[PDB]
Amino acid sequence: SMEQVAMELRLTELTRLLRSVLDQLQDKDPARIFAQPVSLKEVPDYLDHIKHPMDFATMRKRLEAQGYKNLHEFEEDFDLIIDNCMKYNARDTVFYRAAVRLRDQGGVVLRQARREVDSIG
Ligand SMILES: CC(=O)N1CCN(S(C)(=O)=O)CC1
Repeated sequence: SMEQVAMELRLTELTRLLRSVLDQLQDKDPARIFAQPVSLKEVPDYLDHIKHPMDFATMRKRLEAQGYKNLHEFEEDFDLIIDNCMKYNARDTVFYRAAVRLRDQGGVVLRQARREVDSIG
């Protein structure tokens, strides 16, 4: 049907926008602290702490799977990366401080991105 393809063309180019956003979010993580899931081999008790782990690699797989149906779902995943980190790691750790910076520096990018989405519908 002509309805699903035009729709697809939106879901597909929502995807296109969010990939752009994601690459900008990740550049705010130069040390690549959030690039990959926390190693369960290196932190075996991790899941006893964090019930919904998240990282940039995992977001990217969902992104390419066209798994984000809107910007809200995407931001939820971004938030998980930051909030997990600020619970698991103490305040005076390179980890915690890295999540604070990412959250602060990320906010303007998400600010823009929210304005583009409602714009192009
Ligand atoms: C995301 C997070 O909280 N990290 C702290 C633990 N480190 S680790 C296993 O020591 O390299 C990975 C990043």
